Amino acid sequence: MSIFIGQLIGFAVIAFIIVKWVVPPVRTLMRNQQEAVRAALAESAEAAKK
Amino acid sequence: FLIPNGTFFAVLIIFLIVLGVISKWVVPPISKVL
Amino acid sequence: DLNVEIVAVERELWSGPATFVFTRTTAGEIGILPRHIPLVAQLVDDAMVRVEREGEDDLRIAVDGGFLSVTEETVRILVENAQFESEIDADAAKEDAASDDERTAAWGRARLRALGQ
Amino acid sequence: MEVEYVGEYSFEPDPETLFDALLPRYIATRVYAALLEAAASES
Amino acid sequence: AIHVGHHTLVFELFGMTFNGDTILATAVTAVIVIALAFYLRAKVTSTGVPSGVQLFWEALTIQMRQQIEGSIGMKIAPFVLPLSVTIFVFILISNWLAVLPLQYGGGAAAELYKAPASDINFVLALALFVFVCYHAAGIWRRGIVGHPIKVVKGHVAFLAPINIVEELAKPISLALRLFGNIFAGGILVALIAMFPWYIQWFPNAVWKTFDLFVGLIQAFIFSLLTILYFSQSME
Amino acid sequence: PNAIITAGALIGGGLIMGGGAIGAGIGDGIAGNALISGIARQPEAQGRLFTPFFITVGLVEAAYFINLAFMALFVFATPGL
Amino acid sequence: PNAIITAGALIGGGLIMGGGAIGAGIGDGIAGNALISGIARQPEAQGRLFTPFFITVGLVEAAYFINLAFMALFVFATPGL
Amino acid sequence: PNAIITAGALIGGGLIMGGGAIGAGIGDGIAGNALISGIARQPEAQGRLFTPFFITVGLVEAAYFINLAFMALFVFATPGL
Amino acid sequence: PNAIITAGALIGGGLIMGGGAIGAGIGDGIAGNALISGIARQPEAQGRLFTPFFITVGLVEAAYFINLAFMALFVFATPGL
Amino acid sequence: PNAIITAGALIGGGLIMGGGAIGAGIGDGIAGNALISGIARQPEAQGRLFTPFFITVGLVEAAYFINLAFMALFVFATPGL
Amino acid sequence: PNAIITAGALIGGGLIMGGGAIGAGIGDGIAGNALISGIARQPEAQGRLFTPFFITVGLVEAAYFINLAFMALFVFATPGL
Amino acid sequence: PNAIITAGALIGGGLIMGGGAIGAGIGDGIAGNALISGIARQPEAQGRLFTPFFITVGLVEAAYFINLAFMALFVFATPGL
Amino acid sequence: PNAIITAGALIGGGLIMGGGAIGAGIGDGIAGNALISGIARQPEAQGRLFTPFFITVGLVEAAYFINLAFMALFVFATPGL
Amino acid sequence: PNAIITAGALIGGGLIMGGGAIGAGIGDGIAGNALISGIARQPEAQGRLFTPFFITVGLVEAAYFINLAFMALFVFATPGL
Ligand SMILES: O=c1c(NCc2ccccn2)c(-c2ccc(N3CCOCC3)cc2)c1=O
Repeated sequence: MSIFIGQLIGFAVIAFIIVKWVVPPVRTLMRNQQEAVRAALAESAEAAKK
Repeated sequence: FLIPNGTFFAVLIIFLIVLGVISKWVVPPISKVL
Repeated sequence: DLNVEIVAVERELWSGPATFVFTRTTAGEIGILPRHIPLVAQLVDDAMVRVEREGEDDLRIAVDGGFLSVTEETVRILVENAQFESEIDADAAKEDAASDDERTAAWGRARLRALGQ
Repeated sequence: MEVEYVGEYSFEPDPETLFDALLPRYIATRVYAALLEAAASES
Repeated sequence: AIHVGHHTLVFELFGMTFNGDTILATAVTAVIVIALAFYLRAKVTSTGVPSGVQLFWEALTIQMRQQIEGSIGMKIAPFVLPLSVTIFVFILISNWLAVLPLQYGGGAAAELYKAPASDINFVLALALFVFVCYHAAGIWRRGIVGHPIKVVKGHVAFLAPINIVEELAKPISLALRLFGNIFAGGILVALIAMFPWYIQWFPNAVWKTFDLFVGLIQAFIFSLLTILYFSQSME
Repeated sequence: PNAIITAGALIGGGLIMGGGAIGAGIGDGIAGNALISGIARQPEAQGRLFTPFFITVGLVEAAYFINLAFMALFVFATPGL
Repeated sequence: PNAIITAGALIGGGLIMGGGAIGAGIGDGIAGNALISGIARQPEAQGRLFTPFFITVGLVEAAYFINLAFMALFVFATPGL
Repeated sequence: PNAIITAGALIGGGLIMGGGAIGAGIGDGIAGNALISGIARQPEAQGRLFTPFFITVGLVEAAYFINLAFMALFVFATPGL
Repeated sequence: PNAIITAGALIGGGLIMGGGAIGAGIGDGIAGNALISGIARQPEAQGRLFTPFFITVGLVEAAYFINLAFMALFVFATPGL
Repeated sequence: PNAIITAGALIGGGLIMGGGAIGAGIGDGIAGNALISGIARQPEAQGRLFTPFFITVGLVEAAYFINLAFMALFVFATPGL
Repeated sequence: PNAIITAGALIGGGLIMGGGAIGAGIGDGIAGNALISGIARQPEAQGRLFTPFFITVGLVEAAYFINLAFMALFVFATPGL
Repeated sequence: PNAIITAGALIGGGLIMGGGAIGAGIGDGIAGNALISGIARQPEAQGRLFTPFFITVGLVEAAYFINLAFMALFVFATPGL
Repeated sequence: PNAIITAGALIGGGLIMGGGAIGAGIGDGIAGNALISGIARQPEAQGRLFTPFFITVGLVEAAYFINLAFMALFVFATPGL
Repeated sequence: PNAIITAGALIGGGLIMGGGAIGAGIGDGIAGNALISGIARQPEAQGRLFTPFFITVGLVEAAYFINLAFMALFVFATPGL
């Protein structure tokens, strides 16, 4: 059990680290990527309107 | 530890299966969305 | 921030503010941000310059045998003949890129490398 | 050209090659300035 | 004390011995990869905003295509794209799955899921499949007669003995680089298991992050060296 | 017998960490030389130079910690003992 | 007799890893120095330099990890035991 | 038995501090080379160069001091007695 | 008798592999430094620099392989055993 | 027993100071190479460069002298023994 | 007596090959660094550069191969056996 | 017992001098590389370049000579004898 | 007696010859780097860089060959017995 | 007793010579790198650069030759016999 508890606490620490410092950037980079996809997807549509 | 055994095949087949699923339903689709 | 002064031997072409400037000097590709150490570098024969500034789209310049001087405040590009992307005749660039004359071919290649070609 | 020592930076790849490439350019610029000066004087 | 090997679920069939734990870990990572692939298929769209898995797949495919086109265009090697990508995820998911809190005390430390790359069989399977595949590609492009000739010749003819050996080195290293990186880790996290929990928790966090970093780096290096081998064997 | 094996394991772990320390220190110094030179040439590049730096460090430090592992294997879990 | 061979194998594997770690650390530091310098000189190099860089690392790590493999043979499967 | 173990532990610790000193000295010299060069080209860059410096030195010295701690292990708390 | 010879062979093979790894890792890192710098200066150089590079790498790793071969002649086979 | 422990301590201290000497000499040489290159570049900068140069030399010599103190501990106050 | 001499010869040959491989790998990497840098800076000098390169490598490899010659003599002839 | 202690002291002093010689030679070469480069770049600055040079040398050589001093202590005093 | 002396002589000769190999290989590589770079920058200097080069190599080889001689004096002849 | 001291002295002298040779070769290569680079840059600088060069070599080789004398002391007229 002691080994399990120790490795679980380590996993929790690394999970917190990634969620507080690695998740935010990946999240927002993806956010911007998708937002730009959106913008361009649209463009096409509107230029077809023009 | 460094001597291979039957697992060499057992892994390989599985990898090939993955190499199939990706090569058919992932790779071309993503290329096409591209 | 940086203020990019693209000045030709005949006239000054551009003097607006910029955040980043990229160009192919004879020692390789170089990118300059604010407060870059003073530097003097000869641009390659077909060198193109790309300027990134607040808000406006990236500005691509075809430069003929220019020189780049990073200074404490200004990155000055001294050019013999400089052309913005908006002033490029793409077909003329394509035709000139195959010219026998080395200098004319280099200038055509610079115009293309600006044209996005 | 005569070097004038008036009294009291990086270079790529070296200052000697830049000097060699620039002296012809400087002479071209000075000839251009002379021609422009001559045109203004002619007018 | 630490043990090397000692695979669990080991069985025998068709006259061959199989490491049950390694096969199970490989199957788990394979089914996770297949689940990702099928979720993309179920939720892939070009006319709408992409899904998270769609963004991941697009990014990985774009990267692999960028490496391929910069060395050997897909007009010559279009098949190495579906390969280089899978080799990545198959390895990546294989390594990052070892970051889950699946380690416990037997009193010897044990793990429910141990990284497949820590087994020589997994790395050898991947590396020898890559070896055979790009050698077949080289044979196809240069011919069965010309491919060995250009392999021995290499870039410098008189360095022929240093060429052939390197060609035999490519697979081994390609495997041993992956195995040694992960097998070693399997020992470190076991050694950390000798600490008491209140001292054990911090070293596992530090190493686990390295394991994430190094597993990502090793997947990338393995796939990129595969692409480079294809670029070399396909002229 | 265990005394000889323990002495050999201690010497082996000492060699392991000597090599790991040499590699880690010299690699970190070499990477820091590039980092310092780039930040001197390009003061605004610091933020962008940490990613190439911490990746490089992340490699060499890994090679260090792997050694730190196999020392602990030699010293605390001496194989063949 | 086995104790002497075990101590010798431990010392040999320690030498293997000392050399492997020295090589890995120093070569990775040098490659990262090149990467950091190139990215400082031309920022967009970020994109194109990770291909040659991770090749160099791939070459630097190989000699390391192969040694590590031959360490496991020395330590856990001593050839001459 | 204890004498051989202690001699082996002392040799191991000497190897560890020796490698650690090699790594620390060479890495610190390499980093200070960049520091001195950058401050020579840019006299005012000192302020911005001591942060990347002490970072890299912070890594290199770390590799040193870790070894130091473990060497104390080897010599004072020598495992395997 | 054969125990001493086997231990000496293991130590010798460890020395061989440690030296080979140092040489290979450091030489490959040095060559990759030039490769990365050249690609950073000229992205098109990506194409032409792998021929000089992979010649170097191969010559650098020759010494690693020959050494490796003789290590296989030391631990598996053993002169004088 | 002591004679074995004393010989081990002497070998350990020899490694201690050998590594200290290698690190100190090479790091100081690199720092001085930077200082001399900076002063040739800008001969009026001799006064400015002594501060970074002396900081680097202080770090390198701190490593060297801590190692020389640990050799003294090994030889004159051999741990254990 | 022959066992001790054979173990010493094996260790000596291992040292010889380790040093030879260190020198060969590092020197070949250094020479190939110049080759790659020159070919990147002046593409047309490739053939012009392989002459001074293979000369220098030829020197470096010579140092290696002499050492290999001796290693065989150490392990197969073993003077003083 | 002194035989063992004397042999260990001889090995330790040999290590001390080997490390001191490596450090001295490499550091002196590195410093002289800067001296030659500066005197080539600035022929008239020799006087201003030799002072930093002999300082740098005065450091590395010190590390050498200090080691040499302790070698004598190992070789002639043999503190643990 | 002759067995121990011969084993020690073999180990010492291996150290001599391996160190000479490291020095020769690395020095030759470093000198060849300058040779190749100068020839890259100056086609004509090909003729004139062979004089500074072979002098440097002459030094680098000299230290090597001297070691070789002493290595023979260690192994073929035995100063002790 | 004499055999053990003789073997230790041979090993120590071999370490001395290996270190001296590494230092000499690498330092001479580093100094000749600057010499060749300067003479390539400026061909007329030859006569000017032989004074900074032979000084550096004079230092470098000095460290080498000292190691010879002490080696002889270790090898011929071994202290502590
Ligand atoms: O990884 C890769 C690796 N070598 C790592 C390694 C393995 C064993 C020992 C030491 N290092 C290579 C590699 C590939 C080709 C090559 N050349 C081809 C052209 O002609 C000369 C030889 C040279 C190297 C990897 O790709």
